[PDB]
Amino acid sequence: TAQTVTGAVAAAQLGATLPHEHVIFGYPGYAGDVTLGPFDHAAALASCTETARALLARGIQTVVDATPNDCGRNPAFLREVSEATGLQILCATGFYYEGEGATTYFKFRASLGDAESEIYEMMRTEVTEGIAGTGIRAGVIKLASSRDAITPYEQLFFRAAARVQRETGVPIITHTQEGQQGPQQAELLTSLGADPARIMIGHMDGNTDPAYHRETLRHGVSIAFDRIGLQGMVGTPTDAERLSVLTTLLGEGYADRLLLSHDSIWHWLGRPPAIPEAALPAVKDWHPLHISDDILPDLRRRGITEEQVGQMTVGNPARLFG
Amino acid sequence: TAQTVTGAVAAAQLGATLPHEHVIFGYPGYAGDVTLGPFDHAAALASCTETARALLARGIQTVVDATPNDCGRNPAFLREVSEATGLQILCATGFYYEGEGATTYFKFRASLGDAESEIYEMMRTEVTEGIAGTGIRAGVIKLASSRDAITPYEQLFFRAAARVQRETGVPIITHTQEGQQGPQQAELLTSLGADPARIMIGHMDGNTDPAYHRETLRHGVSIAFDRIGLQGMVGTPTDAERLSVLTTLLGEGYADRLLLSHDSIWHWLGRPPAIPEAALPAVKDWHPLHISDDILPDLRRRGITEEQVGQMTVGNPARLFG
Ligand SMILES: [Zn+2]
Ligand SMILES: [Zn+2]
Ligand SMILES: [Zn+2]
Ligand SMILES: [Zn+2]
Repeated sequence: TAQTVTGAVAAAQLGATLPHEHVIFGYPGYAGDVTLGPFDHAAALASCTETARALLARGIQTVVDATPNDCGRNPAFLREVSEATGLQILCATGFYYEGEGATTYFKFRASLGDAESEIYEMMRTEVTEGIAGTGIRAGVIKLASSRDAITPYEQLFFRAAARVQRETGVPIITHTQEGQQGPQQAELLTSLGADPARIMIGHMDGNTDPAYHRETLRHGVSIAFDRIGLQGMVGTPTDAERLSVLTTLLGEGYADRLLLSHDSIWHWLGRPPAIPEAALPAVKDWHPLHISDDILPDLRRRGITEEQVGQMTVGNPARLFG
Repeated sequence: TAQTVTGAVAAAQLGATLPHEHVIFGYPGYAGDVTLGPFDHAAALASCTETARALLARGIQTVVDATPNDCGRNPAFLREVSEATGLQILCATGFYYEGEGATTYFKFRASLGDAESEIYEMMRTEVTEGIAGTGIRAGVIKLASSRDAITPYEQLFFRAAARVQRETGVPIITHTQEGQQGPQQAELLTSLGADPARIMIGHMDGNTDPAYHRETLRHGVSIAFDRIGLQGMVGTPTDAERLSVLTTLLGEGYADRLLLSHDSIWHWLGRPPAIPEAALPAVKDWHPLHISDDILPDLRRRGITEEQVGQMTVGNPARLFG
């Protein structure tokens, strides 16, 4: 049973799923720019429902919204987008990595007490009871680490998460910064007793060395090439490079542990970002319709079977989030 | 004319003022802990109005709320507390220092464009038009720097502020981290054309070397001993030490450029902080009634005249914020 923003749905009902996307997203601090960067709800609702309908048209029935608690997460809004289109959306519980999250609060709590237990309580409540007194439960726990290490701050969340996972069985999806720490996250979470069949190490497409992936897959966890379409930003590689590594892994029988997504942001919070035309190519295909329209057909063209595509897009998510 | 959350008030109406306090405050990230750390509005309103009334009983008619945009600032709430008690409250516009603020957003904007102009637009609008479409205007601009330097991130705000100051005349109050950068802030703001008679370098009581203060006062700016009562936390000195430096400066005729406050937080956002009894003495007198009840009477006992006390508590704020 997967927990979505509109209630629990049987794993069989999940269908084709995009395991890591962002309906709305805001970098910490966006709320302080509310005067000139307010949230136009009607505009957002219209834009997001349109994208939701575009996904449903492509066979995608479920989206896992990976937005951390400190990056604009809004379950009520997600629920609104879901009830208006029929698109199933799971939301998360967790904080972003130390490098970009709103870290002051829990760094403070950690100095005056047991932040881990507090973080554990938050996650447990949001997963089993609800978020902000809305009854909307998180369907996944979101974890994130920095590029050079899983910082002590971040480890507070990893430890709390592993515990909620053991006692709830809820799935865990993560963020790896600039193609590193995938093996470490997997090692850390599994050593803490977390179920490797309910863990998805994200942004693994950020590294182009298959050895890095296999070394992460060794832990039994699933890995996600979830920034397909984002070619150039934040150090990411090109899709050509992503598919090269992905086909190699598929050729080594890893289909059952590979997932695909875009890490797209349907509607930004704060003032709309100014995209310099020099970065236009890098974000050209960075939208939720890219995998369906270009990627899957391309994989088939290069030899990937329909069974493997079904495995990555339906089989894997049904098991990981169902 | 001073701009408060309930409208403009003549400088003569300001009266005894606490130039740096926090009705509500939350460390960035507190919003992500909304499930277990929600804002109990009625409780907050009751507690804050009670403190407001306690201040009015002591002759204090005005409070300058220094809460940055990214630390829980809520003008509507402040307005509510003001209309319910008659206590005049000015609110601010600005972001916290890089060390503890929600810096991700504007650091991002600064990489894709001219963050300074954007920060300038925000401040200008909030000071001259209103905040979040409420009509409530900021009566002061809040600036903050780190301990080892005024970082490039922070300088974006200093530059934008100096510009709004020149064209609006609005006052500027600041945050200095761990007793440093006072001279630099004053130097920087004055070199940018900002009116030194409308600048108040805060947390100057964080340094116990009078040379440091005089060296800051050289710029014609006013300085605030605004953490009176906080003895031990975040590196702060004891009040005995604060008053030693303060009496020395008063003995050197600086009364017209010295202000007093507590940097208190009436109601915390997020889960109530857990105060280890070991820190009980350090925060014992860290509340808004400390200066009125213990400090001013003590100054008088040690030779400070009533004229000087009136200068610091009424004369100075009328000029700086009026
Ligand atoms: Zn991520
Ligand atoms: Zn993401
Ligand atoms: Zn401060
Ligand atoms: Zn303060």
